[PDB]
Amino acid sequence: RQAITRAMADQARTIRIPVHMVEVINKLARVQRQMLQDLGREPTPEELAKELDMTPEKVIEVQKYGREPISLHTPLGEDGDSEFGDLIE
DNA sequence: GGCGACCCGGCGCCCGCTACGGAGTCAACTACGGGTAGGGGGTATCGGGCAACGCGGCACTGAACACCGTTGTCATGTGCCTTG
Repeated sequence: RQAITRAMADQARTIRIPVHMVEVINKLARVQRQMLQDLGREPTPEELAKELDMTPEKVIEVQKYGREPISLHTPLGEDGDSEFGDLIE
């Protein structure tokens, strides 16, 4: 499990995330999932911040850092021929 | 045992442009240890603002000469009157 999780942290995401940011983001994600499961509603950012014990600015920071790129070579969907990489200047 | 079908894969394409919708995603943890990165603290080095001098144009110094220009000046020449 150690080797597998190290590999997932260090080689899964297109934009590399440090291992301890990786555990921070997965911790906040799983606990937020628990918040949704308990309260049955999207938790407010301040409540999440206190649950994580960090301040809201770190919450927003890791939330924004925990994304993944979208591929240009995808159909635009407006038309089959068109692709996303041919619409951004 | 090369022919033979047939079989199968395997591939290759599948009119033109504009113009025309949106979007966005399920499964660890903590301990250490370093190294860097930032913070303020303090310090040597470079840059911007004022006083003394030098010029430079012209300007005054007119003073001292020069340039016409003027009415000073005049010993010396025409015109009338008196006498040979």
